[PDB]
Amino acid sequence: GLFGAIAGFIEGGWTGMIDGWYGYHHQNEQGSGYAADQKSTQNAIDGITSKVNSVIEKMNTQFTAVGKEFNNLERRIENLNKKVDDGFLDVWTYNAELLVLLENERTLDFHDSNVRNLYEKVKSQLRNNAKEIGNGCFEFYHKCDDECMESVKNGTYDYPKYSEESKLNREEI
Amino acid sequence: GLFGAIAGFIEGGWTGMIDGWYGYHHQNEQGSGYAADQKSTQNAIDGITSKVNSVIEKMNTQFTAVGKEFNNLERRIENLNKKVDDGFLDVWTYNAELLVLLENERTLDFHDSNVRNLYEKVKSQLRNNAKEIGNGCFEFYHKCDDECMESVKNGTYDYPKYSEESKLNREEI
Amino acid sequence: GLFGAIAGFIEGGWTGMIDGWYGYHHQNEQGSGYAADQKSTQNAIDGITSKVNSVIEKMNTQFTAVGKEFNNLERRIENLNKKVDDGFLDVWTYNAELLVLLENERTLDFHDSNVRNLYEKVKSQLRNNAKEIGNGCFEFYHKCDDECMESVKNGTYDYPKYSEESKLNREEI
Amino acid sequence: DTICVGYHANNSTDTVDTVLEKNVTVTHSVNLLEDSHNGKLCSLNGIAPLQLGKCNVAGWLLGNPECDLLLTANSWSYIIETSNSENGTCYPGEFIDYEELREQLSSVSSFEKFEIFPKASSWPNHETTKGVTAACSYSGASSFYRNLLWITKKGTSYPKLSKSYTNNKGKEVLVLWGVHHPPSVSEQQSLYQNADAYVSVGSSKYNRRFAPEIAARPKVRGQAGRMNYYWTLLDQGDTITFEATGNLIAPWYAFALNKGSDSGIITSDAPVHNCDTRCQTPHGALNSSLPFQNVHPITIGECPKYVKSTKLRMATGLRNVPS
Amino acid sequence: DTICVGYHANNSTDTVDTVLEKNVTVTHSVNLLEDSHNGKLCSLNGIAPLQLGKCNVAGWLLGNPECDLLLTANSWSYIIETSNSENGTCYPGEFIDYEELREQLSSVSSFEKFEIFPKASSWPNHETTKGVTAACSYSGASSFYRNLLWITKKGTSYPKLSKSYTNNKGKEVLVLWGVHHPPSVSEQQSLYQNADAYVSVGSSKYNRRFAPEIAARPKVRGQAGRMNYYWTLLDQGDTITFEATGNLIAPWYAFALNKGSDSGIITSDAPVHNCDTRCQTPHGALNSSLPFQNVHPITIGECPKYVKSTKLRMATGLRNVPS
Amino acid sequence: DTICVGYHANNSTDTVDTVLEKNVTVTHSVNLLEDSHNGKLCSLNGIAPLQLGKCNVAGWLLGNPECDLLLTANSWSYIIETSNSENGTCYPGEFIDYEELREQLSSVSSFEKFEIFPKASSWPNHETTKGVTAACSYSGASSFYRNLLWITKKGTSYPKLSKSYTNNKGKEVLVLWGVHHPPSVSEQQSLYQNADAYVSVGSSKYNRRFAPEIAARPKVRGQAGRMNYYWTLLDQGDTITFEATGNLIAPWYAFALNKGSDSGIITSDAPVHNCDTRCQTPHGALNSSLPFQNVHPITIGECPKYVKSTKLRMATGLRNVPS
Ligand SMILES: *[C@@H]1O[C@H](CO)[C@@H](O[C@@H]2O[C@H](CO)[C@@H](O[C@@H]3O[C@H](CO[C@H]4O[C@H](CO)[C@@H](O)[C@H](O)[C@@H]4O)[C@@H](O)[C@H](O[C@H]4O[C@H](CO)[C@@H](O)[C@H](O)[C@@H]4O)[C@@H]3O)[C@H](O)[C@H]2NC(C)=O)[C@H](O)[C@H]1NC(C)=O
Ligand SMILES: *[C@@H]1O[C@H](CO)[C@@H](O[C@@H]2O[C@H](CO)[C@@H](O[C@@H]3O[C@H](CO[C@H]4O[C@H](CO)[C@@H](O)[C@H](O)[C@@H]4O)[C@@H](O)[C@H](O[C@H]4O[C@H](CO)[C@@H](O)[C@H](O)[C@@H]4O)[C@@H]3O)[C@H](O)[C@H]2NC(C)=O)[C@H](O)[C@H]1NC(C)=O
Ligand SMILES: *[C@@H]1O[C@H](CO)[C@@H](O[C@@H]2O[C@H](CO)[C@@H](O[C@@H]3O[C@H](CO[C@H]4O[C@H](CO)[C@@H](O)[C@H](O)[C@@H]4O)[C@@H](O)[C@H](O[C@H]4O[C@H](CO)[C@@H](O)[C@H](O)[C@@H]4O)[C@@H]3O)[C@H](O)[C@H]2NC(C)=O)[C@H](O)[C@H]1NC(C)=O
Ligand SMILES: *[C@@H]1O[C@H](CO)[C@@H](O[C@@H]2O[C@H](CO)[C@@H](O[C@@H]3O[C@H](CO)[C@@H](O)[C@H](O)[C@@H]3O)[C@H](O)[C@H]2NC(C)=O)[C@H](O)[C@H]1NC(C)=O
Ligand SMILES: *[C@@H]1O[C@H](CO)[C@@H](O[C@@H]2O[C@H](CO)[C@@H](O[C@@H]3O[C@H](CO)[C@@H](O)[C@H](O)[C@@H]3O)[C@H](O)[C@H]2NC(C)=O)[C@H](O)[C@H]1NC(C)=O
Ligand SMILES: *[C@@H]1O[C@H](CO)[C@@H](O[C@@H]2O[C@H](CO)[C@@H](O[C@@H]3O[C@H](CO)[C@@H](O)[C@H](O)[C@@H]3O)[C@H](O)[C@H]2NC(C)=O)[C@H](O)[C@H]1NC(C)=O
Ligand SMILES: *[C@@H]1O[C@H](CO[C@@H]2O[C@@H](C)[C@@H](O)[C@@H](O)[C@@H]2O)[C@@H](O[C@@H]2O[C@H](CO)[C@@H](O)[C@H](O)[C@H]2NC(C)=O)[C@H](O)[C@H]1NC(C)=O
Ligand SMILES: *[C@@H]1O[C@H](CO[C@@H]2O[C@@H](C)[C@@H](O)[C@@H](O)[C@@H]2O)[C@@H](O[C@@H]2O[C@H](CO)[C@@H](O)[C@H](O)[C@H]2NC(C)=O)[C@H](O)[C@H]1NC(C)=O
Ligand SMILES: *[C@@H]1O[C@H](CO[C@@H]2O[C@@H](C)[C@@H](O)[C@@H](O)[C@@H]2O)[C@@H](O[C@@H]2O[C@H](CO)[C@@H](O)[C@H](O)[C@H]2NC(C)=O)[C@H](O)[C@H]1NC(C)=O
Ligand SMILES: *[C@@H]1O[C@H](CO)[C@@H](O[C@@H]2O[C@H](CO)[C@@H](O)[C@H](O)[C@H]2NC(C)=O)[C@H](O)[C@H]1NC(C)=O
Ligand SMILES: *[C@@H]1O[C@H](CO)[C@@H](O[C@@H]2O[C@H](CO)[C@@H](O)[C@H](O)[C@H]2NC(C)=O)[C@H](O)[C@H]1NC(C)=O
Ligand SMILES: *[C@@H]1O[C@H](CO)[C@@H](O[C@@H]2O[C@H](CO)[C@@H](O)[C@H](O)[C@H]2NC(C)=O)[C@H](O)[C@H]1NC(C)=O
Ligand SMILES: *[C@@H]1O[C@H](CO)[C@@H](O[C@@H]2O[C@H](CO)[C@@H](O)[C@H](O)[C@H]2NC(C)=O)[C@H](O)[C@H]1NC(C)=O
Ligand SMILES: *[C@@H]1O[C@H](CO)[C@@H](O[C@@H]2O[C@H](CO)[C@@H](O)[C@H](O)[C@H]2NC(C)=O)[C@H](O)[C@H]1NC(C)=O
Repeated sequence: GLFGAIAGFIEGGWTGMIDGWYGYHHQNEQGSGYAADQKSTQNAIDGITSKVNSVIEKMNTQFTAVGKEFNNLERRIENLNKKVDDGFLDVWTYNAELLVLLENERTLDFHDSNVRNLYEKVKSQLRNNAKEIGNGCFEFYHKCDDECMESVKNGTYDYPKYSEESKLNREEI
Repeated sequence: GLFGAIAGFIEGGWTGMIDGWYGYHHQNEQGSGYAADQKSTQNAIDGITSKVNSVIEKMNTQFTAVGKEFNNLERRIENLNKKVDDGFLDVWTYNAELLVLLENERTLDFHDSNVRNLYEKVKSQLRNNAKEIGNGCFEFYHKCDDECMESVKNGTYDYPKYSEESKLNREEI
Repeated sequence: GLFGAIAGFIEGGWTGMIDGWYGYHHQNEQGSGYAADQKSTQNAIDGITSKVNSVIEKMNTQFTAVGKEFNNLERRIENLNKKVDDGFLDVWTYNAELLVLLENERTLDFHDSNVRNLYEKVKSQLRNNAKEIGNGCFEFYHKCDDECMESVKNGTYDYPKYSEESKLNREEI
Repeated sequence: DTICVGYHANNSTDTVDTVLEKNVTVTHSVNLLEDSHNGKLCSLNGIAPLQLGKCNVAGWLLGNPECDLLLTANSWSYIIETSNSENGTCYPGEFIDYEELREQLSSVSSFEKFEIFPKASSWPNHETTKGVTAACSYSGASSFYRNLLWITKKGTSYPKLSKSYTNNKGKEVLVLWGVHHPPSVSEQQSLYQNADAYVSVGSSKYNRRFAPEIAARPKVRGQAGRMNYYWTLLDQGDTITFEATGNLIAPWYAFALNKGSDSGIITSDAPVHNCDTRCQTPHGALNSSLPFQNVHPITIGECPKYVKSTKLRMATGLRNVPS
Repeated sequence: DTICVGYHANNSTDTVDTVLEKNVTVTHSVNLLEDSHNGKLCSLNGIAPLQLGKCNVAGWLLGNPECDLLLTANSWSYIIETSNSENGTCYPGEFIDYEELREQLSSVSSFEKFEIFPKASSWPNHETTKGVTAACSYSGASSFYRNLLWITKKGTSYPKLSKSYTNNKGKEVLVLWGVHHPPSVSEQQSLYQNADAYVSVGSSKYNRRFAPEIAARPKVRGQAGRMNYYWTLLDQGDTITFEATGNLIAPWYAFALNKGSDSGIITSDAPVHNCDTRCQTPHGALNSSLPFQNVHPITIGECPKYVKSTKLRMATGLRNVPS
Repeated sequence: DTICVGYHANNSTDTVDTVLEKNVTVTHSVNLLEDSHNGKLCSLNGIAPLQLGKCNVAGWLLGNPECDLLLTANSWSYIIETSNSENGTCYPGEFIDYEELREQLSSVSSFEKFEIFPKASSWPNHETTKGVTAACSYSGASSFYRNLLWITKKGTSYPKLSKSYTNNKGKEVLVLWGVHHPPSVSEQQSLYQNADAYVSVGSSKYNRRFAPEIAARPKVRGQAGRMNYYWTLLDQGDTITFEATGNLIAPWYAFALNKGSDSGIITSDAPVHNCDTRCQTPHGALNSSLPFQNVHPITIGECPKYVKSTKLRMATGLRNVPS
């Protein structure tokens, strides 16, 4: 279930970003961006942690398994013992490899879903401004400082404060 | 694969809704809403029913398993028997727990996908009217009775009937 | 995880399309469409091929399994042998059936995701033109030949070439 | 006017464990694991089970005189031993191949107990009523088993013994016997008056020549001698021959068998009632349809399958998010 | 002008079962389970299998004179028994450790049958040609086995018998012998003229002292006596010694062994042809590459894996939705 | 001004295999499989293991005089055999039920070796110091075992032998003995002066009457006779009785047992050091917490679980896509 975000419409990754997994890059009048989003990455860390711990928990630990001995008139019992051991070994190696493959699929799809959800969350609160272009970028018809940037990073935007000026600018373009 | 609908942009659930799993809430001139959608919930009920029945079907029922007896010169056979029983018990308990966990993941994602699909289905037939806001709500530029409500609930809207009046209203706003 | 494309907003399939799995249908001044998209179908073929080969690879091949013989004073060993064989047979048939069911779910969701991603990829490069309608169809405000068709099929559109004429046409409508 | 879209909420409290989160609250769910059982042992499919009581399987088949009450039992579903069952072999010794006999008994559904060798007619040479030990005592008196027969001399004489029996019942016949050996040569000569002796058993696929062994050994239940026990299945047809010198514990009752599998030797001491089920454990009975089971791994019937977990709640519904 | 986007449709009818729905119609799919087999028994990797015909394994090794046609067979891939194979031990008795010998034969690929004790030279004291039973009859006449040798007296005399054999072939040698015992003491004295007798076999890790047992028993195939059979593997080096009084069935042919595993004693009666495969069942042969198999669980070769299902169609493609 | 949204990139190179693609490069991952082990055999939970050295288990219990150095060992965690351990039974024969004794030894944690029958006091009729073979040689001289005792005549006389022993130690006692038989009747009469002889062992649940067998056989280690060995567990209470004519290898040391499970007879030859672990293999020791293991399938302790793969890297993070 490729959600289309990672290596999709968003082209590549960020080396300069250090702190979290998912963040922003603001480019107003002063300074540049590369600020993480510590709210959506914490849920991801908790989910992956509880995933790995559960995978460790569902497996057990074997106790003392020591080989037995048979003479030359108990061949049937020896072949039966060898069959039992080989069977259980094959069953467990199959379970382990299959579990690892499916878990890797689901965790990559999980990160993809997180990025798409964060993009939709930004677009939902920026209603008709900012004219989204290219690899997940906006434009901001109205001009605003670092305060509106931090506002968008919080999840509160108070859209009727910046409505009419952005409307006039969108119309005059 | 969190689709972003349940506990996402749609905030909470409805206690007052009784009949189905997925429905609407209409707020025109007379009365209030809380009407279910008996078309999309029936497919969900059939899917979950055929899921649970399949999970019951793939397991079998054990027949008479009675313990055996050994004397004090057949210790090897007794240890072999105990090993076989413990091995099979561990394999089956692993299979059961792992199946339950993965099935729970997939059914929650299934309900999430259903809600997002229903939202997209409404938005697709309401083309440029109604100015979608907040937690999956519309506005209806044109004023219409319970008949247009029931029309939207059916899946037919005849958009060119209400086009020009809504266009005039959208322009005069 | 039904993505809503196959038997969703896109209603049915195409019989006339021959070459690939996912394609287009262009309806300009000369000729009709039914041209495949050889870039997105190749990744699908490679994914499904590496899926089937992996499923074949994770299973093994049994060697010589020949039945044993016991007299009328070794009933316990015979019952133990029968128990071991029946147990392993049940474990493997369970694994096989369960693997096939889950793999079928995931491959159908994979094709659904591919179709939705291709639709989004077209819509992303057709910014404000073409007024998308119905089961994944566009309109092209500006009139263009087979060259713009082949351009859209490549993934390059040079939107500022056709901007102002389409803007004038959209306004005069 | 709005057509706000939303999902269903409920006031349920049943939680479901998933991979990425624990204790998720789901609106509707379904159980898949059994816990409850009535602490009773009912009859599986109408036929009542045979409770041995204070009796071992060997004690029941040899006819230990403490185990008299189940003298006339010939039909069961499964055999119950208790934790107090200790009256096996009263005279001390060894029941050879006792476990194989239990595995043969785990497939037989009924009996027909009959006379092979009638006590008053078949032995007109030896004494048949003056030989009995005091270790197997019964109400003060000294009684032997109820299915075997001790053989003594008749007035300082012991003729060579030979007796055969053919099979004419269509079913398989389970034959038991014993071989006694005393601790001293004086006891050997006092009971049998043969320095060397043997017994020999032959049918077609069983053939053995038993000789006694005489050695001093410490006493169990106040007896210094020993006794070994043996069993053989016949077929419809072939005949058995006993040929003895001075050492035979002759059979006196047989058992005709009947097939019909899926029996057991469940060991528990929960009481017996007369309901009807399709699944039976040593802890109790089970009545359900869920695919998993948690009571006990040793089952008789068509029982649900045993795992070793405590919770298998499976979610069928939405995440309960009250607004 | 439009650039309508759509997916592929087809007119296929192959259905695929998934979790949420049954019988889904998919455009392209792939099979993963085998059903077909040619009802023949071909030769695995060039070497033809050895068909016993109306012969048991014991009958083949002892050299039962009905089993004459396979007198010169010394190479196989796997051994075939039919449902009509009943000519095992002609003279009645018991082949001791018959199943362990089959498990040893399931690892040997060829033979070299040779004389241990030459019949005309090694026995210049006893008679070697006047002792033969009529139960093992052959075309009216009375013949014994083809690999063993009966021993009788030579004119009211029986010297003490002792004979040894060393191993100088590098391979393991499989040695068979027998011990006869009559039903009566009169027959014992008439054949052997020894009230007590023994045989004794010793090498380094095998050592036993056999004594006969004499008892009356009902006859099988019109013979009241019995005979027991025995087998021993030697090594490169160590020597075997036979030492007998009046009870020896002397060996007359051995078998040098050769390793090379993965053999079997498949029991079927489908006919034998001369194609070449890599997988063999009792029902037939298999030629495939799919990971699952449904024909039969008992296989010889590098066979695909056995499950107990009827359909494992795996979907590689879209949902076929014709518009 | 823009609020471009993006994900994290890194310069890691660790690849992760998934279903639809191989060798995917992931930013962060975690290992789940063990490879590393120190090639040493440390002491499990403080208690040092007992290394047999050039000694077999039978050689250690019988007291083979080459195995003198471990004469005073009475505590272990697990028993180590090497690939050079060959000094088992010095005098040639057969240790009957040698594998069951190993399975009993796999549950015992300590010993108390003591005198049952004191050599200087318990035998005032026979000779106790003039009977010793030369096959079990030690520094040129001829010595017997260190736990058993040969019995010879005392001047052309052999009284009937009988001796008993009671148990008063609360623990189980492991008793060994032997039965010798010569190749010739002349050697039998020269050592014992009894044409017929027996030994007999009886406690309560063990009872056997051994008779010698005399037959010529090829010699091993320059000895044509044979010797059989036997072992029996007693209980707190019941007494054992030996009663012999001319064939007894009398016990001279016992072993009081102590429970405490999870021991083993690991066979390796990696050196022994004195660290402390919780998991031990024949290849080495393991110190980890990962759920899967790849070193060796035969383990002692609380070890991680054995599979047969080479890579189980599990992805916890994003696809590393450098721009
Ligand atoms: C079926 O199995 C039941 C038990 O489930 C048997 O009944 C038991 O029989 C045993 C053996 O007879 C009894 O144990 C012994 O009892 C002897 C006499 O009884 C009295 O004395 C003892 C202790 O001195 C008391 O416990 C008991 O209450 C009585 O007051 C004792 O003498 C035995 O002890 C010792 O002495 C003898 C003789 O010197 C020695 O051989 C022993 O080694 C030991 O040192 C011993 O305690 C047991 O008590 C009985 N139990 C019951 C419930 O009564 C049935 O007899 C058996 N059925 C058949 C067919 O016999
Ligand atoms: C290899 O195995 C085959 C079978 O696979 C053997 O051939 C069979 O040999 C048995 C034993 O000899 C035969 O069974 C018996 O046949 C006797 C005589 O044959 C005639 O009579 C019977 C019935 O009266 C007919 O079925 C048959 O067609 C003949 O007309 C019978 O006398 C036997 O019956 C009874 O009498 C005897 C003597 O009193 C008793 O001992 C028996 O208990 C029984 O009451 C019995 O029916 C069998 O028929 C043969 N089958 C075939 C196919 O010919 C081979 O001989 C054996 N190979 C070797 C090495 O011997
Ligand atoms: C513990 O186990 C060790 C081995 O792990 C034993 O030591 C070995 O003892 C065996 C048996 O004595 C030895 O093998 C034999 O050695 C005999 C004499 O030694 C010399 O000659 C041989 C070869 O001729 C050389 O290999 C060796 O280096 C010496 O120079 C040989 O005579 C034997 O060969 C043959 O002759 C005899 C007599 O005719 C025949 O019985 C045999 O069948 C054979 O044909 C044989 O080679 C072995 O060499 C010893 N090994 C070591 C390491 O010294 C311990 O003795 C045993 N512990 C106890 C309790 O005894
Ligand atoms: C989420 O985002 C908003 C948007 O930035 C945060 O609100 C801002 O918080 C600062 C903190 O001081 C406020 O500054 C205040 O300024 C006045 C003078 O104007 C001064 O008297 C106060 O002492 C304080 O310094 C700022 O006004 C406020 N937002 C604006 C610009 O209106 C908010 O904190 C973030 N967290 C929350 C609560 O969601
Ligand atoms: C799906 O939704 C539509 C929209 O409501 C349903 O159509 C409506 O059905 C009613 C049923 O009576 C129609 O009423 C009719 O009114 C006329 C008088 O105007 C009368 O002569 C008829 O006897 C009937 O009462 C109504 O007109 C019609 N829709 C409108 C308002 O145009 C429809 O039934 C739903 N189901 C289907 C078929 O999709
Ligand atoms: C992806 O799509 C574009 C859009 O069609 C392809 O570009 C077109 O390629 C043709 C190939 O000849 C160009 O034609 C050229 O015409 C001039 C005369 O105008 C002539 O001198 C050249 O020899 C050649 O015939 C065409 O101009 C060009 N696109 C346009 C219309 O600007 C492109 O090839 C596709 N592949 C790539 C590289 O992405
Ligand atoms: C998950 O919940 C179980 C049970 O707790 C119930 O469900 C919780 C979500 C919450 O609603 C509780 O009030 C409910 O009682 C927890 O298991 C128990 O945890 C408590 C500590 O809270 C402990 O004292 C009990 O012994 C535990 N019982 C058993 C049998 O495990 C469990 O810890 C929760 N897991 C989490 C939150 O990680
Ligand atoms: C699923 O289909 C199988 C086979 O039926 C075929 O596929 C169906 C979708 C439809 O196209 C049928 O016309 C095809 O024949 C069904 O299995 C058979 O069902 C019929 C009753 O319809 C019964 O008589 C047969 O005995 C069944 N055969 C076997 C071997 O099962 C199956 O019932 C369908 N499952 C559903 C629809 O739930
Ligand atoms: C997947 O990779 C492994 C290892 O190769 C590494 O990872 C690759 C993606 C690439 O970065 C290589 O440069 C790295 O070395 C491959 O396994 C090895 O493949 C080579 C041939 O390239 C072969 O010579 C080695 O013997 C292989 N080693 C082992 C132990 O398998 C593997 O082939 C790659 N699988 C693919 C690409 O399908
Ligand atoms: C939560 O609300 C539900 C509503 O169904 C309660 O269910 C009903 O509660 C009423 C109270 O009078 C009972 O009479 C009904 O029997 C209940 N079910 C019905 C409709 O038959 C539910 O009990 C409430 N919560 C709890 C604690 O269960
Ligand atoms: C076993 O369980 C069933 C229910 O699973 C019990 O039968 C029910 O009895 C009640 C009261 O008579 C009825 O209302 C239900 O209709 C019954 N259910 C069914 C499916 O029969 C039954 O009593 C329990 N005991 C036995 C032996 O059946
Ligand atoms: C459904 O249509 C397909 C189209 O490929 C049919 O396949 C071809 O049908 C023609 C009819 O003349 C045959 O000549 C071809 O051999 C078929 N395959 C090809 C192209 O080689 C298909 O047969 C039709 N449906 C069925 C029932 O299979
Ligand atoms: C076994 O199956 C293979 C096919 O899997 C058969 O070989 C094919 O024979 C046909 C006709 O000669 C050829 O067109 C194919 O190229 C062959 N395929 C392969 C892969 O060889 C074969 O005949 C069957 N029998 C044996 C014993 O191989
Ligand atoms: C890739 O870049 C990372 C950045 O973390 C390197 O990690 C650090 O590299 C510096 C170079 O001076 C070391 O001093 C640090 O110790 C490394 N980690 C830290 C921050 O402690 C990383 O080494 C680079 N790639 C490789 C080949 O590992």
